[PDB]
Amino acid sequence: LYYGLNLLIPCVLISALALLVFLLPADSGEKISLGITVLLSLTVFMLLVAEIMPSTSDSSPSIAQYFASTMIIVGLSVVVTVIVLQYHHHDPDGGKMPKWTRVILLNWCAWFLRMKRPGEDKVRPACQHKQRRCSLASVEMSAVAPPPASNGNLLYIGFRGLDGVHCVPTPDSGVVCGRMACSPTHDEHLLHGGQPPEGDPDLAKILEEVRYIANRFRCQDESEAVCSEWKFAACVVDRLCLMAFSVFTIICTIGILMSAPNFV
Amino acid sequence: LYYGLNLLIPCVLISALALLVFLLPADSGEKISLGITVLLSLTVFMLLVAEIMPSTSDSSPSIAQYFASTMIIVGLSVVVTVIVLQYHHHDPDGGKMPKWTRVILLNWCAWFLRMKRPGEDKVRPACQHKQRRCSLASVEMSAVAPPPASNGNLLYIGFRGLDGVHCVPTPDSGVVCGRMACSPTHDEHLLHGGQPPEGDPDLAKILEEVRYIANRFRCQDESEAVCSEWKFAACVVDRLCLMAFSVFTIICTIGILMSAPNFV
Amino acid sequence: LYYGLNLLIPCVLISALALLVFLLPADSGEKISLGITVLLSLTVFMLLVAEIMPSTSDSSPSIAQYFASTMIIVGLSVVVTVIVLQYHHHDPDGGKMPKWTRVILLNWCAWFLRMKRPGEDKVRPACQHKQRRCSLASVEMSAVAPPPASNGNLLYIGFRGLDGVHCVPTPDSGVVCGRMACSPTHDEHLLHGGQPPEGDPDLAKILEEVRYIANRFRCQDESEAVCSEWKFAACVVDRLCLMAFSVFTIICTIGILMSAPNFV
Amino acid sequence: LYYGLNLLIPCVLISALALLVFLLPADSGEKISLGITVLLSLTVFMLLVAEIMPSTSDSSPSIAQYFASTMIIVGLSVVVTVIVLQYHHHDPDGGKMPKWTRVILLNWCAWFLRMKRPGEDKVRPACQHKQRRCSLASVEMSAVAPPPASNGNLLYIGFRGLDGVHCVPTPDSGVVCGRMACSPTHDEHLLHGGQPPEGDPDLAKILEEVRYIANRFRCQDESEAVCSEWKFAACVVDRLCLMAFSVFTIICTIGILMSAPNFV
Amino acid sequence: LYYGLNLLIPCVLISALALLVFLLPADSGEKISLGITVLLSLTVFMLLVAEIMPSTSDSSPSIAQYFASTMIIVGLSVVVTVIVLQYHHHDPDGGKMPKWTRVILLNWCAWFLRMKRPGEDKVRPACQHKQRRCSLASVEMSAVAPPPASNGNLLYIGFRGLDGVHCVPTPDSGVVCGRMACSPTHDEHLLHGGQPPEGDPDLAKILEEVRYIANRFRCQDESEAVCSEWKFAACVVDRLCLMAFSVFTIICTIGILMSAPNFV
Ligand SMILES: CC[C@H](C)[C@H]1O[C@]2(CC[C@@H]1C)C[C@@H]1C[C@@H](C/C=C(\C)[C@@H](O[C@H]3C[C@H](OC)[C@@H](O[C@H]4C[C@H](OC)[C@@H](O)[C@H](C)O4)[C@H](C)O3)[C@@H](C)/C=C/C=C3\CO[C@@H]4[C@H](O)C(C)=C[C@@H](C(=O)O1)[C@]34O)O2
Ligand SMILES: CC[C@H](C)[C@H]1O[C@]2(CC[C@@H]1C)C[C@@H]1C[C@@H](C/C=C(\C)[C@@H](O[C@H]3C[C@H](OC)[C@@H](O[C@H]4C[C@H](OC)[C@@H](O)[C@H](C)O4)[C@H](C)O3)[C@@H](C)/C=C/C=C3\CO[C@@H]4[C@H](O)C(C)=C[C@@H](C(=O)O1)[C@]34O)O2
Ligand SMILES: CC[C@H](C)[C@H]1O[C@]2(CC[C@@H]1C)C[C@@H]1C[C@@H](C/C=C(\C)[C@@H](O[C@H]3C[C@H](OC)[C@@H](O[C@H]4C[C@H](OC)[C@@H](O)[C@H](C)O4)[C@H](C)O3)[C@@H](C)/C=C/C=C3\CO[C@@H]4[C@H](O)C(C)=C[C@@H](C(=O)O1)[C@]34O)O2
Ligand SMILES: CC[C@H](C)[C@H]1O[C@]2(CC[C@@H]1C)C[C@@H]1C[C@@H](C/C=C(\C)[C@@H](O[C@H]3C[C@H](OC)[C@@H](O[C@H]4C[C@H](OC)[C@@H](O)[C@H](C)O4)[C@H](C)O3)[C@@H](C)/C=C/C=C3\CO[C@@H]4[C@H](O)C(C)=C[C@@H](C(=O)O1)[C@]34O)O2
Ligand SMILES: CC[C@H](C)[C@H]1O[C@]2(CC[C@@H]1C)C[C@@H]1C[C@@H](C/C=C(\C)[C@@H](O[C@H]3C[C@H](OC)[C@@H](O[C@H]4C[C@H](OC)[C@@H](O)[C@H](C)O4)[C@H](C)O3)[C@@H](C)/C=C/C=C3\CO[C@@H]4[C@H](O)C(C)=C[C@@H](C(=O)O1)[C@]34O)O2
Repeated sequence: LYYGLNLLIPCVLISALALLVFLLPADSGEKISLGITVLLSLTVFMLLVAEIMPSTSDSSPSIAQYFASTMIIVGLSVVVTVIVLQYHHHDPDGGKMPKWTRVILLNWCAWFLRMKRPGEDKVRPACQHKQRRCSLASVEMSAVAPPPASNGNLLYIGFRGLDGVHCVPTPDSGVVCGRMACSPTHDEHLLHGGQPPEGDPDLAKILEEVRYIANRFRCQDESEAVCSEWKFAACVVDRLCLMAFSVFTIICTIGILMSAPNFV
Repeated sequence: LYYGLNLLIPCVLISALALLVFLLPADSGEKISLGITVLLSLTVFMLLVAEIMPSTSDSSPSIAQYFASTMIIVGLSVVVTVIVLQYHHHDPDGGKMPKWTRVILLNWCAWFLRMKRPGEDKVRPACQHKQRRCSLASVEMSAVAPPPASNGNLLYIGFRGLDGVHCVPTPDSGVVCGRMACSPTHDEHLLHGGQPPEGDPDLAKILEEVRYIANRFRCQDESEAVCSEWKFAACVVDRLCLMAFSVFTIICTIGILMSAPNFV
Repeated sequence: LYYGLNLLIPCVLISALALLVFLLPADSGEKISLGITVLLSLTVFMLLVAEIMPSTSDSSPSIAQYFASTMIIVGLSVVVTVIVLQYHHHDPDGGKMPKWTRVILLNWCAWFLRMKRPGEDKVRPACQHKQRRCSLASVEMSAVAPPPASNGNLLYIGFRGLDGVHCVPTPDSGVVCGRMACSPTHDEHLLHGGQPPEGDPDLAKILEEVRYIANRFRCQDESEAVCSEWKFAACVVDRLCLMAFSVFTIICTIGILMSAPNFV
Repeated sequence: LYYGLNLLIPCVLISALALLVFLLPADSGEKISLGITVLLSLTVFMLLVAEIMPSTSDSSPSIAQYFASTMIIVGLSVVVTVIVLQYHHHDPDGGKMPKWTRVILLNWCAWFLRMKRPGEDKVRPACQHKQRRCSLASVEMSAVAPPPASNGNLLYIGFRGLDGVHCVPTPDSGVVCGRMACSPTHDEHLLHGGQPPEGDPDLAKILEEVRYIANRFRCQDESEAVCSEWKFAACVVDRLCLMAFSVFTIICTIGILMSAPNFV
Repeated sequence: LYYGLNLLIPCVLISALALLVFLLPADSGEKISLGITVLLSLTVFMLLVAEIMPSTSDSSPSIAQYFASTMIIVGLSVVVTVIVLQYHHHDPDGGKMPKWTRVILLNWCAWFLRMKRPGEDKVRPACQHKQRRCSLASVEMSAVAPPPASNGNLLYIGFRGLDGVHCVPTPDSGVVCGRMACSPTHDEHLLHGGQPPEGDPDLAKILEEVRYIANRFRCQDESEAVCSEWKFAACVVDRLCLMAFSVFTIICTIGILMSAPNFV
């Protein structure tokens, strides 16, 4: 098959090259460029088949259907990568502003490690002991702090006190002025050798400027987390479309091997 | 319709792909690249129709008119994205320097949440109570501070005092030297245990350098606001042209379905 | 005119699209990309006219002359944008190193607000009063400080003292040690309660490191001014060529409307 | 050989140009752009050979196979450069997340200076003296610190103490409170002239903010090391494929010079 | 000459456009993009000449030789710009790691101002006085500091002391403890009014963190010097190839004007 080895083989190769675009990180600035070349290569080989196809009036050759399916996968791949830029900015005038989908996306992003589907939800250790039970710590519906861990749960309790123990220690523990744990024990006359405890009020003003500089850097780290939160929502879309297009790509290959004996 | 399923179908798909360019944020550096490919793909199919069209002398086929309208939408899409770069820089030698349009653009940008048109101006809660009334706070024509809020109104009063209460507290409240609210009560002999209140004049000099570093970082945050202000003015242009070109795109599709029975 | 409404029309549109390149800021990194597409689109339509033109031996059709003029404007537009990168770097091994043209460019850049040509030099307020007179302040040929203003003249006197009043106050004003203006009045025994005026020599060392960090940030702001100075010299080149190419573009359009009745 | 000097010559030149892509650093953002042009040029020359090849039904000319090998080398070069972006991000949702290959890659990266293969493992100084012997310092399997050196071994012991001598000096050396080496010799009454050793508790708070700013900058240097660690793993892939494709390129060239006498 | 004014003219124009690539700074990120378009435009015109050239078996027209020289100049221009990226990173796994050429390149870079060739070495002031003589200061082969100047020689002596006078003042000048030049004159009892000279040991710890932050910024300035050092080595390559290709371009133009009367 001269036409089956120079025109059908590139059809699956072009679609297969688009699958790599769905396995790349959302932070890649050159990802959109790669997807453009895939669509460009399809048009180069599409013109050759146009001349072969007879110029009829209402009889559309079945070869055009195969190219349409391939173009949709390649065309949608570029659009999918373009949508990634919206998440990185989410501008009020344009982007993924509606939050009704962000909550759903966040749950899907956290399902990558433990998918709710039977593929991973059921294929995992299971027992009737306390390892799979529930308690007050696990159920945070009543404003219960999550179990401390190294994944970021400790930081949410300490750093993100939210007018809590970190900022305002409402519980009267009696440690600041009732214990010698690096603090005076109700010692109201603890002077700095006859001078006020603070050697210079100017130091407090310097701390405000220094703290603001440190606070601005802290916001930069938090800004990256916000960008990372949108980054995760951008990679799942590529992964979600990778599986959806995988079935379509397989179907197209099957159709070619199944329709050739009847037409070709 | 052999030519209708291979040449007319991409005509509306190419114009539809340009609509996504109008829904992207102005901060996307690769937005211009996406629009270039849309125009490039139109030229590939335009050459094929040229051979089909008879080489006449003064009889212009109606098919060329459709391509002109399609190219205008695609061509203007790239131009619109190019204009976005002007707002991000607004260089004195080139860009949107004239401010007579900036004021109008600012009002339009703020209308996204509450459009002045009947679509959103009239479709909203309305009552004759004080919720829809006016007072001194709402009317800021007489240099009246706006109602404090979390949207940035509090910062304009406190941080942006403009030689006001923050910088020069003209009102004689008698708190700095007439109250014990973290300040002496007319205590001119409040010495630091016999020493001057300031332990070292060098600390003040350090504060000036530290404050300048913090001030420079503050200007960077304000610079982003200026860029954000121009960013909003850039996204509205894309959104404004999206609706304008939507009607034209629909008209072109209607014309094809209405002119084919008479010509095709 | 089948070929006049399909081939001649894009000829002036392609040249008009290059005019937008000359109205963009010099800081746009994607400006060069836009100019490339303009030249690429001209080649697509150029090949079509090649077949139409008879393959003669020494008879060059007049249509080729129009394409040469159009390509020069489009070709020079890309080169002009390429030259912009040289100003942003001005590397010793390559760029606009010779300063004999920088001085002339600086004067031209400052003429944008008040052009020396009669278009703006003569069209402006004029009177015989002191508003248009000259004095010592205006004439800075004898090392006279310019009149203080908010455009940056005050900063050149204060911040850029250059071993002047800011750094070395040569005039014996008798204020530091002869007035109570935030300084001792010749009080050589003004001790810090029996201790040296400086509470710790280590604070001076910290100031040097803090000052260096602040000084480095100051140089970054000055570096932007140097880039801005080259940025202005880059935008004038685009603006200068915009007017020059505007006349050529008009001439080409006139020639087509004037040569067609004799040839076409 | 009219077709050998116009079509066969560029075949090896196109593949040779792809070798430079594998010799570029992984931090180059324009590396992917260079590889795109190489594939684009191959397609331009491939269309010319299509017309020459007779349009048979099932007799595929052997020239097609030669182009397939060249396309694989050029096609895979772009894919290899695309994979580099995955290492720079290694996002959890996409990239080189599995660490089972990272350990192997790290060993390969360190083999560049001293390859385990006989080419460099055997071609090097060898002796039976202590220079090639092993001891406790060389064998770090029992948590033995590596021999201090300037390659980064000293920093791993001092800076990266990991609750060791740098942080918690468990060994009772008796130097802090038992020696005059810039510390008191069990002097519990060493007061600051009657005042506490610390002149102001506010200084400790300032150090925490200053230390955090310095610590954040330290993490930036460590972040570059992590990026450099992935950078090394990205360059070896280019180098690893450079040798593999070199043999294939040589084979393709030999085939042309060996098959031409039988076919051409 | 119908083909001489339509096909030969762009041949020299395409090669001339590549000369601008060799006059651009090495820091231009879009320099590689410009060179790609030059090669792309050559292929458009190359295909047209292919049809004109008769399809012979072993008779290669001389027109192909002219295109080969043009393609080499244009092809090498892109490669030269690609090599620039290698110098900016010089990764151990890829780049200009061998230093045997860096020393030679450094000497060539410094020859731009005063070329060793007779063009500039001989065309310059020359006299037998001490201006062109040599002394100990000029000859630094015996670890002699170079004459201090504003070109960067003073900083190498003071800032880059290398355990010298800046760090360890070995010469016993007797100024720190033997002169009143801002230091005690052997005054071992110079206390801070009865207190230790240092008011707080915590200030020393703060200086270490502040110094590290300043030191890191100093390394960034030194990092740019390393990049600038590689930048100079990258611009000379472009300049070196500019002169080499200038002769070849002139030869190609001469050949066309010399071979046309015999062939054309
Ligand atoms: C695995 C294929 C994918 C697409 C891979 O292709 C690559 C790598 C990338 C993909 C992963 C590239 C590809 C070559 C393939 C490897 C294949 C071959 C070298 C040859 O074919 C094989 C398989 C083929 O049977 C599928 C088989 O025919 C038999 C069995 C069939 O019954 C199942 C039967 O009907 C048939 C009658 O007899 C055949 C004998 O032998 C070779 C024939 C294919 C060459 C294809 C290239 C030649 O010019 C083309 C052009 O330049 C283009 C644009 C892409 C090239 C390409 O795409 O080249 C190209 O189309 O690898
Ligand atoms: C919603 C359509 C848009 C264009 C979508 O297109 C895509 C996705 C993107 C758009 C959202 C891509 C498109 C396919 C379409 C889906 C359509 C089909 C698979 C087929 O058509 C449908 C609809 C069509 O009736 C509009 C209908 O005809 C009937 C009803 C008509 O009366 C209303 C009547 O007159 C007519 C006589 O009988 C038909 C039977 O069935 C299929 C025929 C279309 C194939 C088109 C592709 C084939 O090679 C082309 C080439 O490669 C190119 C450059 C783009 C491709 C494409 O553009 O492919 C391509 O042109 O989806
Ligand atoms: C204002 C024109 C500029 C170029 C603008 O063009 C755009 C916007 C961009 C520019 C600012 C794009 C352009 C359409 C125009 C608007 C014009 C029309 C829709 C029609 O034309 C008008 C004007 C024309 O008279 C100049 C007039 O003819 C009359 C008067 C003449 O005497 C002065 C006389 O001699 C003549 C015999 O009868 C005509 C009847 O009606 C429409 C007919 C033009 C179609 C455009 C062409 C179709 O495919 C061409 C090309 O393959 C491509 C890539 C794009 C098209 C285009 O270029 O589309 C294209 O070239 O707007
Ligand atoms: C200085 C030339 C360089 C290439 C410059 O070209 C540009 C600017 C860039 C370069 C610096 C661009 C160029 C135009 C030139 C300026 C030249 C003209 C407007 C005309 O030509 C002149 C010179 C020519 O004699 C060299 C002369 O012929 C005479 C003397 C010859 O004896 C020496 C003799 O043999 C001959 C028989 O009669 C001629 C009469 O008059 C104009 C006629 C040239 C048209 C240009 C061509 C038209 O489409 C071509 C190509 O498809 C394309 C893409 C661009 C065009 C171009 O290349 O346009 C193109 O190739 O400027
Ligand atoms: C080292 C070659 C590589 C490809 C280098 O090519 C470059 C530089 C880049 C590579 C490193 C580019 C190349 C030219 C070559 C230098 C070669 C020549 C100027 C000529 O050829 C040589 C070698 C050739 O023998 C291999 C030899 O034939 C002999 C010996 C053969 O027996 C071994 C025997 O069978 C045969 C019958 O008689 C020949 C006489 O003399 C010249 C003839 C080739 C020119 C080719 C160019 C001309 O238009 C072409 C077009 O534009 C294209 C797309 C690429 C060009 C190119 O590719 O140009 C081009 O195809 O250098």
